[PDB]
Amino acid sequence: KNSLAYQRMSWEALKKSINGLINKVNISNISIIIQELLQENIVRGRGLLSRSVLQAQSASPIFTHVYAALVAIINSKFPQIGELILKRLILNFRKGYRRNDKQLCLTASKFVAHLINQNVAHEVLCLEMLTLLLERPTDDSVEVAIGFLKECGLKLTQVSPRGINAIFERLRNILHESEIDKRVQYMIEVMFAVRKDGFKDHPIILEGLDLVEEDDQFTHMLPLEDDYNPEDVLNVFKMDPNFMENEEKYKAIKKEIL
Amino acid sequence: PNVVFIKTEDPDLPAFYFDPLINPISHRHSVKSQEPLPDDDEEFELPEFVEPFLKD
Repeated sequence: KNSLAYQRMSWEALKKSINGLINKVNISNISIIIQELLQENIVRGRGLLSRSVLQAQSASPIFTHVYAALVAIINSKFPQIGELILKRLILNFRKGYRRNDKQLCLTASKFVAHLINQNVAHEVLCLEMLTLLLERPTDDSVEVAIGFLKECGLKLTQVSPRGINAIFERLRNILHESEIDKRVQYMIEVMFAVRKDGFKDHPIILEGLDLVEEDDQFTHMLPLEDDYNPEDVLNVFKMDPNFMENEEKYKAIKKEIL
Repeated sequence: PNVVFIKTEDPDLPAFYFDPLINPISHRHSVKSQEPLPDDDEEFELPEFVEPFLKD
């Protein structure tokens, strides 16, 4: 009926607008595109919003930073959405890894490293990722750890240098005491280069990717081997009997959060 | 020979401790080598008197 047709038109047009904004989010418009993704209720379709976020982090290895600053902007207020994004990236990383999918594992590790640098993903989960990649390091898994580290070596080494020491020692052992080739040799060499350079070629977050205050953010820890769930079925809409009440709630919350 | 003595900052961390100042070994080479390594599964055993020379 009229309420159902209104809900369907809302779902459709809002989803199209939110997808356009997620692919439109820039660095010179991170705050502006964040306020535009907020002006429409990003929480009504939080499943589909985090799905657009995951798509941005996956399909573009070069815009994972923008999706990351957006995830931080949206999680420092609503940690549940960025939390779903973290669960989805954990699912995608475990999928790429467990199924030997180089590209998907690499993209999901890109999103997770961007999260660990944006201070939305904890150090124990990054430790678990680096350890599972370096458990039986081959060219592929060691290089995956190397790509993760080329971006997230600042967060782990500045928050908990124990991670840096463990990473360096384990790398030295598994790449100097096992039948590893010039591939893993040069991956370890790139690792040592990034380390000794003091992480100047890749900071935690470039200008515009981390602007939230010290404790005014949200760093939730959902693990890799913990039985997380994607909860992305919400990317398909659903009828709402209380669309009016919940809509007033979301609109007033958007007013109180801007 | 230029002496390389690394002044510490705090008394907290252990004495022997890899310092950030030192350059990471990250020694890399070819498939490194294999040894005249006398593999086990033949025999060898330590008489349960001897130990790391002083582990107390």
